[PDB]
Order: sequence, then structure tokens, then C-alpha cells
Amino acid sequence: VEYYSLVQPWYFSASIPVYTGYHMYSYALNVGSVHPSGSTNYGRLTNASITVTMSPESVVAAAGGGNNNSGYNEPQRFALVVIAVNHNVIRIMNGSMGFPIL
Amino acid sequence: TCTTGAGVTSGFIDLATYDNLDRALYGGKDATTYFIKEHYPVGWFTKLPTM
Amino acid sequence: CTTGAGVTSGFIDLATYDNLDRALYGGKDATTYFIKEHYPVGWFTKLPTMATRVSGNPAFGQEFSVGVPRSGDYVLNAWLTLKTPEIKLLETNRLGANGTVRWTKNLMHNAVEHASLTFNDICAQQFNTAYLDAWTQFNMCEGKRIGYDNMIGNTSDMTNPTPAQGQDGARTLPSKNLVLPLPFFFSRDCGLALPTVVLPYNEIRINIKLRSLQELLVFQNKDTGNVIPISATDIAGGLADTVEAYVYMTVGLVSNVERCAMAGTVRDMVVEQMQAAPTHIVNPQNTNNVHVDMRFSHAVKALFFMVQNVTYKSVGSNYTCVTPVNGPGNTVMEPAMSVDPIKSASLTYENTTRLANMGVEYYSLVQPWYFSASIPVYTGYHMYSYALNVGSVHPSGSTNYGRLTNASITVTMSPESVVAAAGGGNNNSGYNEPQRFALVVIAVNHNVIRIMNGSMGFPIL
Amino acid sequence: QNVTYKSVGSNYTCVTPVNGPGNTVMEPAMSVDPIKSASLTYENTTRLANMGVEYYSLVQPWYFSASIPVYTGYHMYSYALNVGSVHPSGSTNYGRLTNASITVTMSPESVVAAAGGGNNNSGYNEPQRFALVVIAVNHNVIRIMNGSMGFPIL
Amino acid sequence: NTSDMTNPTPAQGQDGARTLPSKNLVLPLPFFFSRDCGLALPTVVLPYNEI
Amino acid sequence: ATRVSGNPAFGQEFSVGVPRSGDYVLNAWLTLKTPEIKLLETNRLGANGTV
Amino acid sequence: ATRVSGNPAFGQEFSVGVPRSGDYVLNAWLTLKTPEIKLLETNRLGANGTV
Amino acid sequence: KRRPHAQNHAGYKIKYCKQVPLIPLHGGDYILNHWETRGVDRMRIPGIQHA
Repeated sequence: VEYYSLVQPWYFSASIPVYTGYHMYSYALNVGSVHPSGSTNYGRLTNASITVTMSPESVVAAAGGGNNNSGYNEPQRFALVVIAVNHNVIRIMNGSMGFPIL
Repeated sequence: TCTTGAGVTSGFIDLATYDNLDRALYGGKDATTYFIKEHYPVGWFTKLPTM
Repeated sequence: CTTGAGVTSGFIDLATYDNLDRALYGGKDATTYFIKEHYPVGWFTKLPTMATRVSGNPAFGQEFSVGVPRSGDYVLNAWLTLKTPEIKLLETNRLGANGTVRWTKNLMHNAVEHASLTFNDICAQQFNTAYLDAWTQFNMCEGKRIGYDNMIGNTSDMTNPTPAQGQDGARTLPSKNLVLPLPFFFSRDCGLALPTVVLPYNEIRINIKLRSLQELLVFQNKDTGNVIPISATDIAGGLADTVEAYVYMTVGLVSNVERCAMAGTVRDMVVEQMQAAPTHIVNPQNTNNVHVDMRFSHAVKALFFMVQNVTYKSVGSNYTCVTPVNGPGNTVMEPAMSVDPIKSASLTYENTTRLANMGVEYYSLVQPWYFSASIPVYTGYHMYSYALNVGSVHPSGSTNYGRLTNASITVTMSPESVVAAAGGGNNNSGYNEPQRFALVVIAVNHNVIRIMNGSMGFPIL
Repeated sequence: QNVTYKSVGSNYTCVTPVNGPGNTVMEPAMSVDPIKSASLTYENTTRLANMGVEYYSLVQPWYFSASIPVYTGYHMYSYALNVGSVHPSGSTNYGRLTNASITVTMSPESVVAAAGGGNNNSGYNEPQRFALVVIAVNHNVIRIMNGSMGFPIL
Repeated sequence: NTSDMTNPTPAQGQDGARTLPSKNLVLPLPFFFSRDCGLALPTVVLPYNEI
Repeated sequence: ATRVSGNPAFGQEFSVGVPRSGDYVLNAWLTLKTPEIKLLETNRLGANGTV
Repeated sequence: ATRVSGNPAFGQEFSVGVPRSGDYVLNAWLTLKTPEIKLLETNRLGANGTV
Repeated sequence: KRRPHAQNHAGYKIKYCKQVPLIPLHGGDYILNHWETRGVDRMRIPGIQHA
């Protein structure tokens, strides 16, 4: 997880997060650059999956039993969220806008 | 002699992934490429602090 | 899991290649796997059939004969079924309260001695209990061992001693049918089958002599571990001399395309017979070695020699130097001292010793490990083999005894057997009574059987 | 192989055997193979991924062998359809193939047995040490001529 | 230098008996090909080298 | 990156061969798992000792 | 095996495709991890109950 | 005594290492076929719909 957290943001991102989490992976050489770079089209790709492994701290904090002012005094619930950023083409003509390829 | 296996299957799959949007964004003979930096001469000079 | 290998990983293994790989694999004429060649086979069927009894009614302690039915092109499987009687002890027995009754070890392979198969009126094959025990202990296909030990007795229920009715153990030995396959030359391999359609002028018959029930039941003493003969009044219901026993054989039917084509032609088949040397009594107290002169006729293949404890006729298949005794828990246990009486053995031709005085462990373990399909799990069962594969139907290395002169086998006994022969042991020691031993030698040989003009005979004899 | 004591032998489990009731050897409660997973690598190309230890223990002997071990450990991987077949079958030659690597992962039982402190009659009463051994079976050609033997290709 | 490895820890008998955590650290390797994207090793063009 | 000389160890020198068969190598980094440090009470400095 | 339909679950039926790009396929096995079972005193059988 | 026979020439082991393409055999999967491409509708009139 440290690889996603630090290495790629250090190499080919604008900055590095200062909080725990926010694991990123981008095919492009610069996420902030508006100019297109290396990327893959998931439309022509078959089923793709992402596998994630939890941590002993997470599995012990999921249950309660924590003492006072420990945060995990009550059982804790987690959720997984994934966001994807892509490119698209918009065309302006005849006083109107629309996607030529959608 | 050894036996090495050129590129990665995942990279080959990503390269094979190609549609109209990718054809519009990339490709073409006139398209420039990375990993190659053009070099041009620069003027010759020196600098020095002065009281 | 996360398997990133993929199919493409094997391309490197496919690509790597050298002179060794070129010599081993490759070539235009080299065969390939993943493609199985298919060839047609004959059209036939098989089904069980009752065998026709032609000799009265079978009974214990007597000999009964059964013919082979016709109308079947080939017969390639024979077995016997027998329903054992129900045994229940009585408090009025001779041994009193201290007395148990149990079935002998290997109930089948016992009560069947000198079973013979005859063509017309000529004895063609014959085997007995020693050969049955040796063959089933040496050429046993593992996986079917449990089935065999459940179908020929020794099912841990028939062999458990049962005390009298008034004692703690009042269980009665169950009356369940048991089956024994008959090992014959046609039953050895599918390729060897009897042409019944081609032999209509010979009466193919099977002669089976059972054994008296007196020596089939072990009447053990509870404390001293002694054995005495069983009597009719000892057990409830008496002894039923008559018994229902049947013989089943499997027949095969084939089409006319070849069943008539092969008729009218001389056919030569190779078969395996049995030769048994006369039994010799051995007394280890007087002599330390015993020489037995062996005389056989055809190309011998294997020699099985064992020493059997013959103190009591009731107990059978006892090749140990000490008889079994009753144990705690209403079960039979082998005594503490139980080792094979043979210490060493050697083989002599003329006056020249082909085999030196090798240890018993050689014949016990090394020879079965190399030239057999199984290793015996009981003490005794000593084998020598002249062939690479004993169980192979195809002929292998073998030496004819017809042109070979007198040959001898010398057995040097063990001090354990010497001390077990003399009695003086305490209760449940097995050798409390003096012990007597006998030596048995069995040989397996090839032979040629010719079918011609609707009859069979031995061209060599 | 457990190598804590030189006197003991063929101790391929994570805990040494201990004396038990009835003057018989008794295998302690915690006795499992230290290997949890293994994989192969061909010059930065994993031919075999991080497969489970049970795979090598059971599936491979079931398909490409003649028996299955009755003791812990004893992991194999065969390039050939039949291991016991003397006739040649599928195999790869390492002469024309560059450096290859084997990777193994330990187990929580192994790491807890490495440190001592276990109670009496547990096997891991003292710190435990382990050693990894690899064996390979290969083919060769022997030429007999002029009353002598040698390797035509070595 | 994350106030964990660089913070001194007293012995077990003192108040501070914490153990230094064992984690993984990553160091980029400054090389001429890593300096810029336009500078990269042509591995496909170099088959007779050993890097 | 393929290893060519044993395994890494403190106070030792090890070489790693760059994986060939690629097209453009442009970035490299080294990851290292630090050990676990636990001070004892038998040290030379005794109570006045920090690690 | 190429997953092309759903996910495994108890009491349901799922179908899995055979991967292509292989010259020959000659084997197949299915692996599954058993869950964890713990007994409780709140069982309908009370103390006289085992699972 | 006859002359012993053994391999004498050391052969020609070419230095460096060779390459194999390591390409998927058929490529039927991992890739669509210009149809059923998710997120795009091929059966659409050109963008003159907004004209």
C-alpha cells in the first residue's frame, strides 16, 4: 500500500497526500496535465478486477471492546470507494454542443 | 544463450486496446513521441559576481 | 489468488532447445500425446451362469463334482459360494466356563483342499490351501485386500472368540455366505479362455473336496490357551454335515464372424500349473538343518517354501513358531514371541550351491520387493523367483527341471523355533504344549495345452 | 527440514516429536509444514504464481505421480506427465535457460515455533531452526562404444 | 525521519520501553534516465549490452 | 529487477541486473524492510542508554 | 478459469468459461475455503447439542 | 588399449541473450471485436442530430 500511497505520487503526480489513504494509480505521465498521455480504453477491455487486502489493525478495530477515548470503543464499519478519471471529446457546431462519439 | 520474452502481456493487451477515441487522441505519422528529446545548440557564455 | 503467470509464461519453455532436446524429442516420425489412436475390437457379451452339479448333494467333509456348462463360447471366471452354519456355544461343553469357540484364521483358503479341474478324465490342474495362501499373499492387488479379507472370512467378526452362553460374551457367530474365486489358467488372464464351443468331445469338470467341520472350528481354552477337538454335543444345534454350496462361472458369447472361423484349426496355449513337493516333518530339537529333495518336470518359475505349525488340526494357516492364544477384550492376539521358524535357507544343484546360506530376510522382503506385485504382511511366506515378474502371464526367465538333475533345498532352523518346540511355557504363552512343525514346498511351472479335432491333450506330457 | 537437533532425522515439520503415553512417539498438537506458499521466477517472469502449499502437497502428486505422501511437507512440482516413467516426457532444459529462482513464504506456526517458551511436551520448548533444501531430477545420455562409457554431450 | 526511527527509546526498565517499528522504506535511484522522460534507455535498440 | 549476486545483506555489496527485453527503462527505486529494534536492560550504558 | 458469470455463493449456481489461447486443456479442479464454525449456548438443543 | 571417446569441442555458446515475442496465441479475449463495446452505441446516426 505504501507504493500506491507514496511512490507514484512522488514520481508522476503534482503533489503527495498528507493524510492516510487516497491510493492512486494512473497510466498517464502527469495527472494534472490537460494534454493527453498514455492511457487505456476500458470499453474494449474485458472484465477487470481490483483485489484489496485488509490489515490486522482494521480487523481488530472492526469489533468493539476498545477503552475510553480510543475511537474503536464501538464496532466499526468500513466501505470501499473507487473513482476513475478519463478523457472525452466534445464538439461545438451549428450553435449547439454534443458528443460526436459518446 | 538465454531466452528472454520481449514485452509484458499486460502491456501488449493495453497496446492492442485501441478505438476511435484513441485513434483521434494518438497515432499518426506527424505525432511526436516521448522518450526522445530534441537537442539544439545554445549560446556560450560565462557568469561572475562583481563588486 | 493473483495468478499473473498466464499462458505466455510457457513460451520460454517451448523456445528453449538444445542437442539433448533434439535427440530426445522432435522428429517427423515422433508420436505425440493428446491424440489417442482408436482401433476396433470384437463384438461380444458376458453374463454369469449357474454351473451344473452332477455329483449328489455337497456336504462338509466330502468331495463333490460339478461339470462345466456348454452353449458358451468361452468361460473365463469361476467362483464358489458357501453359506456357513450358525454356531452357538453351550455351557455344557467339555471345557466348561473356561472355553471359547471361534472360526479358524482364513476360513476360506481352508475347507477347500486339492481342488482340481479335469478334462474328460485327465487331471489338468489342482491346487490346495498352501498355494492359495502363498498366491494371495504374494500377488495381491492392493485396494482389493479389504474386499478379499471381507469375502473369504477373517472379517474381524467370524474370528473373534465367543465365550459360553452363561459368560459375558453370549454372541453367536453369524451365518453369512462367503465367496472364494478359483484361480485357474483361464481365469489368470482374459486372453486365455477355454474354447467350450471347440471342445465338445471332452467333459470339463471341477472336483472340490471340502473339509470336516471338526477341524474347521478352534475350541480355545480361556486361561491356559490350549486347543482340543470340538464335539457335536458341545455346540447348540449339533453339526450339519450337509451344506448348501454353489459354483458360478461366467460365459462369453461372440459373433459368427470368428467363432466358426477359428474352429477346425490347431491352437497352442501356454498355461501355468502347480507342483507340490511331499511334506516333511521337522524336529528342531534333534536337527538344526533339514534338506529336502525337489523333483519337478517343466520350466519352473517360482518356489514358495514355508514351515507350518501343525500341533492342532483345528488351527490353520499358522506359519508362525508359536500358536495364537486368546487375549483380553474377547479378541485373538498374536503372542509376544512369534517369529518365522526359518533362520536361513540355501539352494543346491548337484553338489554346487547356486544360492549361498542367505538370511531369511532376503527371501522374506528383498525378493518380493523386486520380482512380485506385493509383499506379504505375515511372518513366513518365503519365495524365490526365476522370473522378473512372477504375476506376468507372458513367459519370462525360467529353468526347466526336466533336464535338470536332483536339486535340494537346505533350511537351517532358528533358536526361537528350537526353544518353542519344547514346552514349559506359562499360560497364554502359545508354546505351553510341545510344538511340531512341517515343511511345505510349492512350485509354479509353465505348460503347453493343444486343442485339436474337438479334444485337448498335452503334446509334451 | 527442522535442524534443531542433529540426532533426529527426517523431521520436516515445524515442531520436533516428543515422548508420549505408552512409551511411544507422539506428534504434538501444533505440527504443520512451515511453507505457506511458493512460486517460481524465470528472469523476472513468474512462470508459476504464488500457489498454495496444498497445491504442491496434494494436487500435483494426484495427477503426475504414483503416490501421495502421508507426512507433512514433501512438496513437488513436475514438468512431466509421469514422474516415475523412465521414458522421456515433457521437460525443460536449464542449460539454455538463464538464472531461475524459487520463492517460499513462512507460516505463523513457523514464526511462533521459532521462538521458544513453549510448555513441556510441546516440541518448541526451545528455539527452533529450519533449513531449506531443493532437489531436481534431470536426464542424460550415456554412449557405450569401444569398450568404454562417457557422456557424448555432457 | 518520521519522529519514530529518529526518536530515542530508553531500555525496558525505564518508562519508555517501546520498540522501533519495522516497516518498508522506498528510495528513488537518481539516474540520467530517471532525470527526464525524454532520456530513457533504448533496451530494444541495445541487445548486445549487459546493464 | 532480476538479482544476479546472492541476496542483499547489511555491510555487503550486491549487484542487480536490469531486466532486459523492455523498450524504455525510465525509472527505478529500491525498497528495503527495516528490522525490529528492542533495547535490553543488559546494555553497557544500563539505565542511561538510548537507541 | 476465466470468470464470466457472477461470484460463487452457497446454494446458487455459477458458470465459468474455459480460457482460450491454449493449445490443449487436459485438467480441471475446484478449490473452496470452508468457513469458521463456533457453537453457542443459545442453541435450541441447549447443552445436549453438537455441530 | 583403445582410445577413450568423450566430448572435446566446447561448442558455440553465443554471448548475451536472445528474444522471443511472448505474444498471446489467439487473443480472442482480453479484447472486444469493435462491437458490444460498453459505453458506446455503434448503431447511431452521425452527430447531425444536434445540428
